[PDB]
Amino acid sequence: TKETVYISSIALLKMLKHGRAGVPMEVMGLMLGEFVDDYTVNVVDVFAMPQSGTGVSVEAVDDVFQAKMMDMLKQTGRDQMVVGWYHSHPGFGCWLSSVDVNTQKSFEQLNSRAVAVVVDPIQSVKGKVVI
Amino acid sequence: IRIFRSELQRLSHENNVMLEKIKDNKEKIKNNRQLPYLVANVVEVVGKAAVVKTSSRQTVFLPMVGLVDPDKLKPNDLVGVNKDSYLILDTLPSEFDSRVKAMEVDEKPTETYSDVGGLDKQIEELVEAIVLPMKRADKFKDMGIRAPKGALMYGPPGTGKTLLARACAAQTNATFLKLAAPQLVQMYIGEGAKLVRDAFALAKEKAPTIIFIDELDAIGTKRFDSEKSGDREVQRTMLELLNQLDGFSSDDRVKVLAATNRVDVLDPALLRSGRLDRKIE
Amino acid sequence: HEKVTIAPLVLLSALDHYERTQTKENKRCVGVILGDANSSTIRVTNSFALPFEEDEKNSDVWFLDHNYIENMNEMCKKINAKEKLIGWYHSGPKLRASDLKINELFKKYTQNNPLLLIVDVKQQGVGLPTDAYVAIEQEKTFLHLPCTIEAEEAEEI
Amino acid sequence: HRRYDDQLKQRRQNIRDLEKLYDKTENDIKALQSIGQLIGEVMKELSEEKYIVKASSGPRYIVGVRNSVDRSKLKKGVRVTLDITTLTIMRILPRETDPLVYNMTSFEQGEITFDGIGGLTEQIRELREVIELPLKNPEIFQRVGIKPPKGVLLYGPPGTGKTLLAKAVAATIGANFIFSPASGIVDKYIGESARIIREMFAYAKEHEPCIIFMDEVDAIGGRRFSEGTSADREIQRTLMELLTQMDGFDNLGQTKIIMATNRPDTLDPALLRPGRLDRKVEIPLPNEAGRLEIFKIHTAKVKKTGEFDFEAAVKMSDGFNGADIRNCATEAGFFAIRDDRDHINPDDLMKAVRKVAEVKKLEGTIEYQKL
Amino acid sequence: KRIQSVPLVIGQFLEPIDQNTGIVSSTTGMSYVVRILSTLDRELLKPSMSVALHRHSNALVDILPPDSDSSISVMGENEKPDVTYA
Repeated sequence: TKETVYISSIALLKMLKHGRAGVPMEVMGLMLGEFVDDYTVNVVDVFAMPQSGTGVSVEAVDDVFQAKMMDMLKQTGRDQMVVGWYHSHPGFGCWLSSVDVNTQKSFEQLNSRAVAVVVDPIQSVKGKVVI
Repeated sequence: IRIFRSELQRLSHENNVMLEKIKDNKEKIKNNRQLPYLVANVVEVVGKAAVVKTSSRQTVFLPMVGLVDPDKLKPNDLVGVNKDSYLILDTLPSEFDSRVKAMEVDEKPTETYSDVGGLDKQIEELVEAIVLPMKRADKFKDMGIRAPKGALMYGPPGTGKTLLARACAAQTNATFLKLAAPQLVQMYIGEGAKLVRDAFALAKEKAPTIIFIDELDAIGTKRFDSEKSGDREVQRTMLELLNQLDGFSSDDRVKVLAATNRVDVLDPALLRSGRLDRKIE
Repeated sequence: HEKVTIAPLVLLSALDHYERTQTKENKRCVGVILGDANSSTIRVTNSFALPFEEDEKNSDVWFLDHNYIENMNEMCKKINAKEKLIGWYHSGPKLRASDLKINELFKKYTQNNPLLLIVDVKQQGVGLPTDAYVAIEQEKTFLHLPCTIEAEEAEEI
Repeated sequence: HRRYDDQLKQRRQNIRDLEKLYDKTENDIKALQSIGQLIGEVMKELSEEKYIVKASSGPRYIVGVRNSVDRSKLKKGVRVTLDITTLTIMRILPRETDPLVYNMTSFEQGEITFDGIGGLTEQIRELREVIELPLKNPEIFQRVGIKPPKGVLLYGPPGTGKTLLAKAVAATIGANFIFSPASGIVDKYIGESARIIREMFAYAKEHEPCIIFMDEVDAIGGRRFSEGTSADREIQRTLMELLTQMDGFDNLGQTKIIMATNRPDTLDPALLRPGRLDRKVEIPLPNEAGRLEIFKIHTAKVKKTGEFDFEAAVKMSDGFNGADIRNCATEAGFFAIRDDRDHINPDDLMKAVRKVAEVKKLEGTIEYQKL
Repeated sequence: KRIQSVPLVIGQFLEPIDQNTGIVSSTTGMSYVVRILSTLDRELLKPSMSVALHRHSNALVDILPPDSDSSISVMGENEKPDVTYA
């Protein structure tokens, strides 16, 4: 089925900038916001995760660096928890790989409402972002 | 005292736990290794990196793989590569390229020296060429001389000494390589040259080998007194015998016995103290 | 003279922090800019925020977080290694007399002349009210430079 | 007290062996995460961040770049690394065109030196004049005005030590040298024989002190215009390759061409004329004065008696060469084996010297190209 | 026009057939007949002009400028005037 996922105007500009790190190198970063029941995913703020040579794998996530940055974001006015993360798949369509399934499954015990977003900055040059 | 011995005792236990993870990773590697892979040509071996080229003429870059070492790797080498990830999972299987067209896999023939008679005059001369250096070469270095790199084999317009050529590959019980001269000329340019070029490449793997050439009159000429084109319809293969025998090959146990029909028509450049020493009628 | 270019990513980042930090009663939100000032055209490709609290009747009381300066080094440097601190920005329409003392705190981290960026959050002006100033030796004066909009695939899309 | 401690120290040898196997296994899993990466040369430039790189298979795809590479080295002609999926420029690699260890690296092992080529001293200074002189002091040719000789021709009958002239230089100077067999470059698929020659000169512009050796090549200098061509299509272009690199505007003078052949009449007369091969080095048969030092070269490492005379074999030699004396020294060893003699007697030498003069049938007097 | 973006194939124009339709020959050796993009024009190209194509569909993308890279000469003279005619 379908639902409505709201994304703030500031979050779209940051995801397109994060995907500019490189075309062959896939990028991944966290997000912030709230939810309304199960039918609404609100994307307010996004986080930029550091790069990893494993190509966005389950072992490429650092919880130590995550806990240190989210504690500093509380002083900046962010009261919202992590709503998910975005993963760029440049050059291809919108689909999930075998690595993304095992990676997203590891976060099911942490936050079951997490969202895995697939953004394609290469095909977004037409004026409408394919995501 | 017991504390120092307890840490070393638990060290072997922690190594066994991590060893099970290594054994599980090896099982994943064996599961990731399935017979249908492809073979590519190694281009170049800052960091550690290896460049290869597939047989389809596709150049793919790959990082250094733990399955291979820079000592074993070397440019211009055929190793197995992955079809999807294009990673080398297999090293060189102890063979440079291949036997190409044909190769002689026979071990020993049924012909010996007991089937001939009255030939002892010329038999002792053939023993001093391709036979004794297979054994007494250690004694040859003490005298300061060098083993002959070949001997011209000819005779009257007839059968010839080929009956004794089998006895040389029999009583000595060494490696024999049969190379036919008329089989070295083909319509494809360069394929006939790779036959002799790869003949000495595999001759370096097995040292006690003897290369035999039948009917040397098949390939040779100075190629003149004609009209324009038609050159190198012969000498393309002859240049292999010129460069290889005078090149890195023909060291100690690498020898070539060239049998032919008549000495009237041949290339005088083929006879040299660096290739064919003994010329025996 | 030199040139200053502010990307719309930095613009919307500074303008959104007004309601995010609950800024009211004519206050300011002090941020930070990230760009390359080595060339003749200053281009800011990244920006963040810093907590700022100042009394209305007391101009000698202001709060600034210097620990967050070291926190972005563990993040941005692992993504874009060319990002450095060229200065900071303010969300107030007009600068105050406290900006002279702010330059003393960031002069150690910045490797060049800090850039003073002013972004109007009221949007009551025409065109591009966002202005930039460069603090040099006069005692000290602020040299104004024209502000443009960054044109790149990471923004116009 | 030390009984249990010595047993734990002996087990440390197996522990250190397992520690070396842990890093090898962990690097295997990390290596499988990486995929293949295409390699291609930059063709042209459309935009700043948008370029065109020709794939190694022959199609041309428009590819992108990243922000982690320098745009100055991304210009045309530079070989870069592409991606098998996104098709973008990733890594910049130095220029290497078909590296071949057999056709480039000489695998140098010192064997023959100037002391073994002796007797050619009159003709040895001809090689050092076009090799040692221009490389050591190039300023001499500039003030005089003469141009440094590019190509060098080596002719004459075989067995005169012509092949040893190329090996004596590799064991002395030590610069980058290239072994180029004639029938090894004739490989034919589609236009292959013509592209191999251009692969050799790619290293000439990289390493300036380089010399291209040619060992017994009568092939690529052929003539063969039209009888119907007998499917020479790639060979005729290979003949023209020597008529381009040594002719056109490409930089020369830092790379010497040493060419060796048996009969120059078979080669294309246009290739022998000046402008390509500047110097023709005559390598005649060593005379009685030239051979006198050659007998001592082949017999230097050969054990013999105390009384020896090499002047006897000088008159016994009729139209021989420098190599045929090695045959005389080889046959002299087998003559002493039947008599159980470790040292070769002078009587066994004269028997082996004439043994070459008994065989004959080598011709050797039919070469009229001496000039 | 911007849907194509990075993954492009180098084509070559051959002959016009129909309005906003033309035959193209890429470097892969397989000639295809596709439709001309609306932002392009038949008068803005040449019979020998080289164009761009899609990776899979191989549809016409953009008209390259009249500069052919290929090999050999490429751009033009480099350090040629080293001598005179005398």
